[PDB]
Amino acid sequence: DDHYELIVDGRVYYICIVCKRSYVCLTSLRRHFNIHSWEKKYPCRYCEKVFPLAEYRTKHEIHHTGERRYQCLACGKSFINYQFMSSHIKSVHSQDPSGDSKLYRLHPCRSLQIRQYAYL
DNA sequence: GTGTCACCGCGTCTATACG
DNA sequence: GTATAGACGCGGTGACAC
Ligand SMILES: [Zn+2]
Ligand SMILES: [Zn+2]
Ligand SMILES: [Zn+2]
Repeated sequence: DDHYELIVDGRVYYICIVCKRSYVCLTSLRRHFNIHSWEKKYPCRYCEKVFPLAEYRTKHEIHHTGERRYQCLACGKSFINYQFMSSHIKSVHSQDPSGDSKLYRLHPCRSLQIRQYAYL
């Protein structure tokens, strides 16, 4: 439980006492600070292998599962994550997923128990 | 030098606290 | 019912591992 604040013309920043990275949101600092702290543990439910960040465990765990939640809408081809989905659409369809319109679908996560977004 | 993926702003979910 | 906290899922780019 420590960090320090830094104020530049209005904007407040939060600096990590250990490694001194900056953060616009205290939330993000707390989440990061664990890398040092290890106050919380996020063990994989499939191997004895532990993560310092919830989300780090999640992508690891979807990986065990093989679920392919990202679907290219141009051709139906599915993918395990954003990164591979985006490489596909860019290199095969010469389009940018972040650009302007929806080129993919992100299916709800069905293969394990995580939070489920009412918009997904 | 540069292509890949770790990192963090952002937002939306759940939980506690009302009165 | 709203308010505020705490947790963490998601995108997607630029820092840095190769
Ligand atoms: Zn740090
Ligand atoms: Zn595992
Ligand atoms: Zn496609």
